[PDB]
Amino acid sequence: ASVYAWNRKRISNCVADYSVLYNSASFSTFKCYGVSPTKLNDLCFTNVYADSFVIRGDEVRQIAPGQTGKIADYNYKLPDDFTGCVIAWNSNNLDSKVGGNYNYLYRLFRKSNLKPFERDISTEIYQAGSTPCNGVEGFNCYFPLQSYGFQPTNGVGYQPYRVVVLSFELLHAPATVCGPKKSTNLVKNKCVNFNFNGLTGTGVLTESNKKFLPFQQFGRDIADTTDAVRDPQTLEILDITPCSFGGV
Amino acid sequence: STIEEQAKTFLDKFNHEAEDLFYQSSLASWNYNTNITEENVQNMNNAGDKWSAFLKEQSTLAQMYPLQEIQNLTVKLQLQALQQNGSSVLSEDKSKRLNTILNTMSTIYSTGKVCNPDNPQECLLLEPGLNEIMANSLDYNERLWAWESWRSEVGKQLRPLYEEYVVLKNEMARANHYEDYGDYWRGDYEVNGVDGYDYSRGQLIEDVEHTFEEIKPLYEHLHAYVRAKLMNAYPSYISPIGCLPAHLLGDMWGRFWTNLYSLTVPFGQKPNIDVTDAMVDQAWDAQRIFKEAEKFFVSVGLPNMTQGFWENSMLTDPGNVQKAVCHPTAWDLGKGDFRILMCTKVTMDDFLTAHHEMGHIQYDMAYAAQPFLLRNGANEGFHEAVGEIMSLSAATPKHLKSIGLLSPDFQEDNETEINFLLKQALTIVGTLPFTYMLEKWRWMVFKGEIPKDQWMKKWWEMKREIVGVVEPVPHDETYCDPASLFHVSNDYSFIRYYTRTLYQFQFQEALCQAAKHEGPLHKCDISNSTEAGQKLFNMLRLGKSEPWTLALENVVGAKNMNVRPLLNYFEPLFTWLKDQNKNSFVGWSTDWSPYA
Ligand SMILES: *[C@@H]1O[C@H](CO)[C@@H](O[C@@H]2O[C@H](CO)[C@@H](O)[C@H](O)[C@H]2NC(C)=O)[C@H](O)[C@H]1NC(C)=O
Ligand SMILES: *[C@@H]1O[C@H](CO)[C@@H](O)[C@H](O)[C@H]1NC(C)=O
Ligand SMILES: *[C@@H]1O[C@H](CO)[C@@H](O)[C@H](O)[C@H]1NC(C)=O
Ligand SMILES: *[C@@H]1O[C@H](CO)[C@@H](O)[C@H](O)[C@H]1NC(C)=O
Ligand SMILES: *[C@@H]1O[C@H](CO)[C@@H](O)[C@H](O)[C@H]1NC(C)=O
Ligand SMILES: *[C@@H]1O[C@H](CO)[C@@H](O)[C@H](O)[C@H]1NC(C)=O
Repeated sequence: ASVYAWNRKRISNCVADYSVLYNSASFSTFKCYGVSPTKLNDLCFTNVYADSFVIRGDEVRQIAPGQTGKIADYNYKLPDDFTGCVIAWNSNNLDSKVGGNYNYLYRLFRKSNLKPFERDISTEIYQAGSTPCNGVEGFNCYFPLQSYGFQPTNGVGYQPYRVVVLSFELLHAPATVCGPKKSTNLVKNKCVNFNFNGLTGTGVLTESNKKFLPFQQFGRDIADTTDAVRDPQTLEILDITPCSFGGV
Repeated sequence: STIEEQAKTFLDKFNHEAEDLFYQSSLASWNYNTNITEENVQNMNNAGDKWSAFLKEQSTLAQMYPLQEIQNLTVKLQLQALQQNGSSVLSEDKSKRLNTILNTMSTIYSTGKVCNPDNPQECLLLEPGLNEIMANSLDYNERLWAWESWRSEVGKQLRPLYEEYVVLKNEMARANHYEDYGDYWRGDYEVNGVDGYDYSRGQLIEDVEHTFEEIKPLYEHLHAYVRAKLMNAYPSYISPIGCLPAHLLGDMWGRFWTNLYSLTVPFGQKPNIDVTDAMVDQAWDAQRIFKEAEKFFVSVGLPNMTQGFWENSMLTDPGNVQKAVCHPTAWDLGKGDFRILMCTKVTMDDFLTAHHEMGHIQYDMAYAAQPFLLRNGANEGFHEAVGEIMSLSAATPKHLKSIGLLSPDFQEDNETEINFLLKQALTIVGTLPFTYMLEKWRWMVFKGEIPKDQWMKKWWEMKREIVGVVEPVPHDETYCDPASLFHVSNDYSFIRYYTRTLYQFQFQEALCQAAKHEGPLHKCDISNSTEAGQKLFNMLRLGKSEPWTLALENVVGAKNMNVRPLLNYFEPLFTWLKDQNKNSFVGWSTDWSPYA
């Protein structure tokens, strides 16, 4: 969609793999504000709403928190302290055509600055002067809507770059979906630290004969001492005991 | 509720609408200059017509904007350029005399004819037919015929057309509240609205004439020196007491004296600075010619060229069916699209033209951040002089030895610089009186204080006084030899070439002082100096958004058009010419001696 008609769809109940973006070898504006690309995988925040729109090459810098301008002031304003990342890449091969791509429009004039994270859909015309305009273009109507012109021969400065915005804020909703923490190398019959989802400890890992129901994550036997875990990536139940120790 | 906020809304609307239409017209014009077909002429004219008609609608809408209350200067310059009516003031019966006459003048100039009367053997176009008879032959009789092969066969049919042209183009100025059409071309140099920085339109005539009393003593000794080495080929045909014939000055019109360098070499025994043979030993091609020009610019400090130019532009002559002309011109298509249109060759001129034509490109993206109406040079002389300061630097022996074109052991004696400086003097000093005289004649005929029967007796008597040329044959008023030149026939302001020289050497002294070069200006270089690149780039990026007189104070510190840092370039040549002209008759009066 256009910059003035950016969509907002929630991403939840699914794992978002951010590792593939690092080795894409095709990004140009893979930057993060208020968070680091490495530290957003281990921990995550809810409200993963993604905004899709097209921003020209020259106006990429305008799209950043704490930065004002034309697009950031009249089309789509990023709120301050925006704990999110901006990802953009070139789309010349597909998002362009000969004679000018007249499919993307934007708002050029507005009476007041746009509230951050506000989408406005209206046909109201600008009021530059005092005399109202009655729908007929005059000396003070100035229909703000304009169509960008993208061509395959356009320079890199104004090349239409495909950009998406991801927002990460921690509201009062817990139990959200996070990024990829693929795996380590499991070790059996060795005193190894383990920290599964919600519990941690140290002990020896070994096979188990007991059976666990399909809606648990771990278990305990006596005095709140964990002794068995059922990792969900393996669908197998194991026995945990503290490794050997004693007084010499 | 203010007009100032209403104008900023309209100029923001016009900037996005025009740059979409200007890119379509520029892209269509690019395809016309690369692949000529029958439909491509109509295809370019279709997009170019709707672009010209778009400006007709926008000029009428901006007229209702009163200027007397716009304190902002960025939009004041935009509204002054947008509100130029141009041809809209003329009636329907009078507007049809513009496009009819101008296309007839262009078509007449495209007719090449050197076929002898009563001897019709064959004749070619201007480039293959007219240029060989003016640049190589040394015969007086046929060159006088060749002078009359174009000034009596092409200019004879322009008298009823060009005089009708100068009586209706002159009337637009009263309809545009100008003085005359000669005053209309001085509006590019006109600056208004700034206290103490204003440049009047009528003071420019005085300033050009004021800078000419020191050009003259350089040209007095140049014409005196060149008349002794011209009589070797013509012993008894010109007298060394008067002026020179017109058909012996390098060109048909005598604009460039480059072809007299072979005839008037001072001391030709030692070899000249020529590396044309050096590139064919190392197998240079079109890519490597422009690649060393690009790394020359990034060494100065200017940004390098984009990736959408090397694989997009054309360099050589492509194919066999494409008969498109590839005169070296700079293309500014807009929206980040920049192209160079020329045919590469392994020669001295094409290597320098590769540096020269890139400079207009390097000027074009500098004001890319400016709005579309201000996306231009500061005046008509900036965009040409900026593209020539790197041509002076690239021809230096120091820059030629840096890349490796020149031999590593090339001594620099007196004559190794006089040979180079006199080659530059014939193409720079020799064209200043021809540029000033023609624009002075065009300014007065546009003013209208020249009757019909006094064009030639006043045109020829001032060519004899300022330039110093004796007419090889007397001509009456039915001849029209001043209209034969390329710029005058195609409605080009020729004053931009007189100020080109005075600008390209004001910048040269400023950039050489920034680079802290220890020596004279002829051996100076611009490369490997980021301080000089930053000095130039601050004034290139301004464009027309600032007055041009503010662009000078950013480089030279003088708000006026300074002429002093041009004589200092030719001081090694000027001091030798004063000693060489001890016995020659230096300084001509009016001279009807040879052709009385
Ligand atoms: C401008 O700078 C370049 C970059 O150093 C110079 O190129 C060097 O030239 C010397 C001898 O001419 C060579 O030994 C170096 O190897 C060159 N450097 C590189 C990176 O190729 C160039 O000579 C300088 N030109 C001037 C006029 O100062
Ligand atoms: C080039 O011109 C020829 C004829 O002049 C035409 O047949 C051909 O299609 C043209 N090619 C391009 C790429 O314009
Ligand atoms: C004119 O308006 C532009 C709009 O951004 C501003 O940048 C500039 O400073 C203004 N100039 C003056 C002299 O007010
Ligand atoms: C352009 O023409 C219109 C139409 O008559 C006129 O009102 C306007 O004043 C003209 N503009 C100038 C600068 O003279
Ligand atoms: C231009 O210079 C920059 C800076 O070194 C470099 O990254 C880029 O690749 C260069 N581009 C070209 C076309 O030389
Ligand atoms: C230049 O000429 C002068 C005068 O004869 C002479 O003294 C000087 O040595 C010459 N320069 C060179 C480099 O030969």
